[PDB]
Amino acid sequence: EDHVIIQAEFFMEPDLTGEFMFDFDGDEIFHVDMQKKETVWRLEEFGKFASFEAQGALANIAVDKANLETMMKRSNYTPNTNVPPEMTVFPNKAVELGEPNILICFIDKFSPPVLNVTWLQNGKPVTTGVSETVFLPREDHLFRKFYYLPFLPSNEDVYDCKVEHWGLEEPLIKHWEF
Amino acid sequence: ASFIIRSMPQET
Amino acid sequence: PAHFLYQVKFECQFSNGTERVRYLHRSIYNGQEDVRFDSDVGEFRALTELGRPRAEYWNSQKDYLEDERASVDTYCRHNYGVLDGFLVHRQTAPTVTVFPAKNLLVCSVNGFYPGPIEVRWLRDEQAGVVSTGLIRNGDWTFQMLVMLETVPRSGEVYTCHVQHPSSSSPVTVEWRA
Repeated sequence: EDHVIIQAEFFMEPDLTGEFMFDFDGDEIFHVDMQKKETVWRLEEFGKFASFEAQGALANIAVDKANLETMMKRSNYTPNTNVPPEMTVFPNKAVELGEPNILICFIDKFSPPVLNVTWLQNGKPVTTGVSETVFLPREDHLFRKFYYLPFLPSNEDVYDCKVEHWGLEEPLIKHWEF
Repeated sequence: ASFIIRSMPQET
Repeated sequence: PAHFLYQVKFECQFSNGTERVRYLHRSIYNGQEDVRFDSDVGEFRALTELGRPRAEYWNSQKDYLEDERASVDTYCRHNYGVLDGFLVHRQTAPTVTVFPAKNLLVCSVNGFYPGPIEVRWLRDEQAGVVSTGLIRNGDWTFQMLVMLETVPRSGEVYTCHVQHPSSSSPVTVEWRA
């Protein structure tokens, strides 16, 4: 079929985190921030073409929570099975030395939706203009998330994306250079 | 131009 | 160590505009679909035992059932209306550039949306051509690394050709040997 519009919510205990997002043909439209209780368009431009009062999603999320407590009691506190992710580090544009680019770390086919992702420059942790998508939904109910390191091609310069998912024995780490 | 949401109800 | 997870996912599938609209409500506990309302069925179906009571109870809720039955209109058709206005027909043309690897040349289509594309090589062929496939960059752009092995034959031209529905006119980029 031609197009898809997924409204994906989740709640998880005891980390007590929510996500409420809208997807289209695989890319996020917007999501609601639980802390700032505000709509957050994936691209700023979408704010111009539509709106969504965030209080509806926090209503829903708070109904998701109660339903979690119920299913746990009903399921005899059987935990979620941790499925660990696969990973890809790759440049956003083609690489040309001295010209700004973005390094994408894409984390795929994992559950549950918790990640400790750490971007690394020549072995030194690095955070400058770092961004990440929300946890994106999949048809098998596992997840994917996108991490972005704004960076400058360099030849003599290696970047590592490390993830401390507790579906892993040891950190998963993928390198990239010129 | 407004997106509209479906809501779940609860379980006793 | 003991995490417990619950996913609600409301799905609208559209074909041929909005003359084919499928609604899917799914309740997913620890990654297993338990109960699902599907518009083409018209009622909740318990996928696992854990559902029965809810599906039973929800189909008994005559008022909510009509809400769900009607969602292909009030929810799907509506939300698609709003999308048609910017998202649905979003095009963004690629940024096609060629170079050697690590002979083996690499046609690098970048920044294109939506995904569907036709990348090809020529010697002014099929064999020697290796693609990554379509790659979500998560910013509503795709890329694709279509590479091609080649003996560096003297004064021969390799053209990488890219017809995407962004601009009717095909982008093409050359590399002389």
